[PDB]
Amino acid sequence: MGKRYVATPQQSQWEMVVNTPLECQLVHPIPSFGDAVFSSRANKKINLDFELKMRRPMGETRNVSLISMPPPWRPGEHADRITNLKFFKQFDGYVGGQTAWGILSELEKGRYPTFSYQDWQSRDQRIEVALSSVLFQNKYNAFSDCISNLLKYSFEDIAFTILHYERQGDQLTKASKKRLSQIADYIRHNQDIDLVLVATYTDSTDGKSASQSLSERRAESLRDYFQSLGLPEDRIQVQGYGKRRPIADNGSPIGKDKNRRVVISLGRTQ
Amino acid sequence: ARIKDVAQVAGVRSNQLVGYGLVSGLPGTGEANPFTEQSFAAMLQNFGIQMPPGTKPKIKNVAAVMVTAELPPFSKPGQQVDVTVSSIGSAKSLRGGTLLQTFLKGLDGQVYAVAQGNLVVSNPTVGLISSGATVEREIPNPFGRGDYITFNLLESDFTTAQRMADAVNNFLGPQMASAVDATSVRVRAPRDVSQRVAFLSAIENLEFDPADGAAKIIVNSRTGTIVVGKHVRLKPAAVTHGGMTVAITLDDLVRAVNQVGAAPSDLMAILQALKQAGAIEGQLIII
Amino acid sequence: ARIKDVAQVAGVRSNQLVGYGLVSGLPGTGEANPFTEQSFAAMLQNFGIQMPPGTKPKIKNVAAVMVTAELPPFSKPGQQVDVTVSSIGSAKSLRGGTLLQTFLKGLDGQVYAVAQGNLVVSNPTVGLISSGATVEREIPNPFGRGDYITFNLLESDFTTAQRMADAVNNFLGPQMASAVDATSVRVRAPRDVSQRVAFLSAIENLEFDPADGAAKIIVNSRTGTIVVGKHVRLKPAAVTHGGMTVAITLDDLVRAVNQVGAAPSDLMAILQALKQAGAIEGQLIII
Amino acid sequence: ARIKDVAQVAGVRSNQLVGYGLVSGLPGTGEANPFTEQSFAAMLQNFGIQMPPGTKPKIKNVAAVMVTAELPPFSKPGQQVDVTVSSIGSAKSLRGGTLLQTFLKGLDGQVYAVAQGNLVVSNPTVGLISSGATVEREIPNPFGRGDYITFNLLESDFTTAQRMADAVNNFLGPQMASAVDATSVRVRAPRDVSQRVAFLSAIENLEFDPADGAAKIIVNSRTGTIVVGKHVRLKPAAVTHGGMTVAITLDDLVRAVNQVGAAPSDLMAILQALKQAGAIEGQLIII
Repeated sequence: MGKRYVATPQQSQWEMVVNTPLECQLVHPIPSFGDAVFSSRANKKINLDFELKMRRPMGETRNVSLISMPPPWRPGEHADRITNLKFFKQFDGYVGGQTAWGILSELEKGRYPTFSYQDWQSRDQRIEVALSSVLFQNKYNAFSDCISNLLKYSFEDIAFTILHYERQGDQLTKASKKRLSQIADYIRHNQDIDLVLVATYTDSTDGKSASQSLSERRAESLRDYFQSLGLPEDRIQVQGYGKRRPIADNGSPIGKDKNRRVVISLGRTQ
Repeated sequence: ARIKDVAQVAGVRSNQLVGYGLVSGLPGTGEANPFTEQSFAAMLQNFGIQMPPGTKPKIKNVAAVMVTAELPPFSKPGQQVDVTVSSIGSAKSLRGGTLLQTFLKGLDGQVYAVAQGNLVVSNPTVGLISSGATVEREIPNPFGRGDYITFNLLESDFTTAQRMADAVNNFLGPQMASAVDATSVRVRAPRDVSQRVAFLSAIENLEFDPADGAAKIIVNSRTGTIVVGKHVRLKPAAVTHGGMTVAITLDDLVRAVNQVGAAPSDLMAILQALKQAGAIEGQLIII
Repeated sequence: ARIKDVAQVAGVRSNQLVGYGLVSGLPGTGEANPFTEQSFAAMLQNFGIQMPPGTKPKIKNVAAVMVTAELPPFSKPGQQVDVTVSSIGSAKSLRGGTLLQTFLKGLDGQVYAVAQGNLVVSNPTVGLISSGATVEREIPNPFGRGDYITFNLLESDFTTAQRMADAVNNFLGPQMASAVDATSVRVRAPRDVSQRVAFLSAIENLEFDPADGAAKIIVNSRTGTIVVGKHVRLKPAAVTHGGMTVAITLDDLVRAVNQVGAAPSDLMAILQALKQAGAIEGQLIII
Repeated sequence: ARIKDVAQVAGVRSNQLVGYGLVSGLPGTGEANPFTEQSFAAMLQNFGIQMPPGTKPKIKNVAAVMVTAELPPFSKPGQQVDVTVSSIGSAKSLRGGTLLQTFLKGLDGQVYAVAQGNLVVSNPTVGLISSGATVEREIPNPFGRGDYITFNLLESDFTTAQRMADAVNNFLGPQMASAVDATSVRVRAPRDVSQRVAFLSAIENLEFDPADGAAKIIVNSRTGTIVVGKHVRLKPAAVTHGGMTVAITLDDLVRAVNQVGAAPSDLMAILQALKQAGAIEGQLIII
C-alpha cells in the first residue's frame, strides 16, 4: 500500500534537547524517517521553527500537504486541512510563522499533524509522515516554560553597546549598568562569544593626562568585570582613548556627558 | 500500579463450565453409591457391555466426581484449561485416579469443553488437572463493538477512577478518557479490531497511583486477626478491661490485652465498645 | 479526617445476595440430611442421572450450605466478589471443600451472581471464597440524578455535619454545601456524570475535624470491659463497696475494686449506683 | 521465548480416543466383576470357545480396564501413540499385565486406533504403554486452507499478542501479522502446503518477550502454598494476628505468622482480611 511514517504509542517520545535561556529545542523522533524539531531562540520577536529532518535527504522539491488527521482512537472526527508547503531538495522540511504554532496546537488537541507528499526515493509515490501526540503534554509544558524563560534580546541587539558615566565618579549611570547586566547575562549564557572590544573615552573637562588616566582606569575595571564572567584574558581587549575622538560637541553639558562613554563590541563564533 | 494490574476490560469475561464424570484407576478407594453404579452401567453400555438388570458391578476403583473448569476470555477451540475434580459420593481418596471423558456444560446447557487426564491431589478427595479440559466451542465477545472500551476497577473508588482517567488523558491527549462512576472508565478506541488490540496494549501498561480508599478495620471473627487499614484513627478514651485501666493504634490496646491474662481475641470485643462510644473514625467490618 | 473516611454517598449502596448450594470434595465430613439428599438428587437429574424413587445416595463428601455475598455499589457484570459459605445441616467440617454452582438472589427474588470456587476455612463449618461470586447483572443507581449529592455521616452529629459543610464551602465557595440534619450534608454537583465523578473526587478528600460527640460510658455486660469516653465527668461521692470506703475516672474506682477481693466486673454495678445518685455527667450504655 | 514455546497453531489439534479392554497375565490380582466375566466370555466366543450359559469362568488373571490415548495432530496410519490403562473393576494390581486388543473410539464413535502391549506400572491400578495404540485412520485438518495461519497464545494477554505481531512484522515486513484479540495472531501464509510448512518453520522460531501479565496471588487452599506474582503490591497496614502486631511481600507476613505459634496456613486467612480492607493491589485467586 502506502508508506506511513509515524511513532506507535509504544514508540512515541518527546524530548527537550536544548533548555537554556538562549534556545529551546523539542525533538520528536519519527521512527524509520528521522526527527521533528521545534526550535525557539532568544529574540525580540515571537519565533518558532519546525524542521522535519530526514535521514535520507529530500530527493526533489515537492509540494507537501499539511493536514490535521485524527488518531485512530478518535472515531467520528474528520480531518482538517491545515495548509500547503513546499519541501525543497537536499533541505530539511521547514515550517515557520503561525503554522508551526498551529502544529503545536494541533498536537495539544491530541491530533496528528500529517505531511503528505510524493517521495523521490520511493519511486515517486505518495507517502505520509505524522507527528504523534502520545507523551506530548508534559514536554509541551516544559517547552512553554522554557519559551517563557527566554531572553528578550538577541546577539544583534547587544553586540554593539555604548554606555555612559556619571559626572563625578568612576561608576556608570543607572541605564548603563542595566545594559551591562544584559550584556553579562547574554555572555554568561552564550559560549560562542569569542571577542570583546572595549573603547573607553571621556570628556574634555580634565587634562589630557588626567583624561587618559580616567579612561584607562575605566577600561581596566570593565576588563576585570568581563574576566569575572568567565572569558579568558586572551579574548578581552581594552583601550582608553582619553578625551580624544569626541563624538559630540564638547562644551555643552549634554555633549560632554555624551563623550563620557564606553564602547563594548561583542564577537561570536556561530 | 499498571492499569492491567488494578482493572479489567468490560466484556472480556470468564465463563464457568461444570460436568459430571467418573474417576477410575483408584487403589481400591472407590465408591458403591447407587448413582456411581448407574453411571458406570450406562458408560459400559456405551461400549457394548450391557449387564442384566439388577446386577451389582461391585466396583472399587471408580468414583463419581464433579468436574469444574473456568473458560478464560478469548478461548479458542483446541486450547486446554485446568479442571478441578471433587468427589461427591463416599470415596476415601482420589489420589492416583484418571478422569474419564466428561462434557463440561455452560450456563446455557451447551457443551463447551471435554475433560480427561490424570489427577494430582495433595484433602484427598479434590484433585486438579493442568490441561484436563480441551475447549471445543467459542463464546462471542463484545470487545470489538462500539466506539470505546471500558475499564472496571477491581477495587471501586471515585478517586482511583478519576486518576486512571487522568493517566490516559496525559498519555494520549485531552478528552480521551472519562470516569462514569466509581468503577468504570471509558476510553475511546479504534474501530479496527487489530488497531484496538494495539491501542489497548499501550493503554493497559500505564502507571498511576490508586487512592488509599476509605478507612476500615477488618476483623476475622473466626481466625482472630485484626487488620487496621491506613487513615483509621481511634479517639482517646479510658478503656478498663479485666482489672487494669489503659488510656488511648492496636499497639496500646494489645498491651492492655496482655496486662490481664484474657486472650488475644478479647481485643475484638474492645473495638465494638469503642465503636459504640464513637471513638473510631472508620468502619468496623467483621468477616 | 477525610470526608470519605467518615461519610458515605447517598444512593451509593451495597446489596446482599443469598443462595443455597452444595459443597463437595469433603474428606468424609459430609451430611445425610434429607434436604441435602433431595438437592443432590435434583442436581444429578440435571446431568442425566436419575435414581429410582426412594434411593438413598449414601453420600459422605457433600454438605448443604448457605452462600451469602455483598454486592458493592457500581458492580458491573463480570466482576468477582467474596462469598461466605456456612453449613446448615450437620456436616462436621467444610475444610477442603468446593462450592458447586449456586445462584445468588437479591431481595426482589432475581439472580444477580453465580458462586463457585474453593473454600478457605480457618470454626470448621464457615468458609470464605475470595472471588466466589461473579456478578451477572447490574442494579441501577440514583447517583447521577438531581442537582446535588448527599453525604451521610457514619457517626451522626450536628457539629460534625456543620463542620463538613464548612469544609466544602471553604474549599469551593459560599453557599455550596448545607447540613440538612445531624447526618446528611448536601453538596451541589455538576449535571454531567463524568464531571460529577471528577467533582466528587476532589470533595471526598477534604480534611476536617469531626466533633467529639456526646459523653458516654459503654459497658459490655458480657465481656466486662468498660470504655469511658471523653467529656465524661463523675461527681464526687463516698462509695463504700465491700468493707472499704473510697472518695471520688475509673482509676480511683478500680483501686476501690482492688481493695476488696470482689472482682473486676463488680465495677459495672458501682456505676449503676452512681447513675442512680446522679453522680454521672453522661450516658451509661450497656451493650 | 520462541513463538512455538508460547503459542499453538489454530486448527492443529489433538484428539482423544477411549476404549474398553481386558488386561491379562496378572499374578492372581484380577477381578470377578460381572462385566469382566461377560466381556471375557464374549472374547472367548470370538475365538471359538463358547461356555454354556450361567458358567462362572473363575478367572483371576484378567482385569477390565479403560484405555485412553491422545491422537497428536497430523497423525498418520501406522504411527504409534502412548495409552493410559486404568482399572475400573476391583483388581488389586495391574502390574505385569498385558493389554489385549482394544479399539479406541473418537468423539464421533468411529475407531481410530487399536491398542495392545505391555503395561508399565509404578498406584498399582494405572499403567502406561509407550507405543500401545497404532493409528489406523486420519483426521482431516484445516491447516492448509485459507490465506493465513493463526497462533493461539497459551497464556492470553493483549500485550503478548501485540508483541508477537510486531516480532513477525519486524522479521518479514510491514502489514504481515495482526493481533485480533488477546489470544490469536493472524499471519499471512503461502497457499502451497509445502511452502506454508517452510514458512511456518521460520516463523515459529522467532524470539520475543511475553508480557508479565496481570498481578495475581495464587493460594492453594489444600496444600498451603502461596505464590505471589510480580507486580503485586500490598498497601501498608497494621496486622494484629494472635497477640502480636506487625506493620507492612510475604516475608513480613511470614514473620508475623512465626511470631505466634499459629500455623504456616494461617497466612491464607490474613490475606483475605487484607483483600477486604483494600490493601492488595492485585487478584487473590484460590485454587
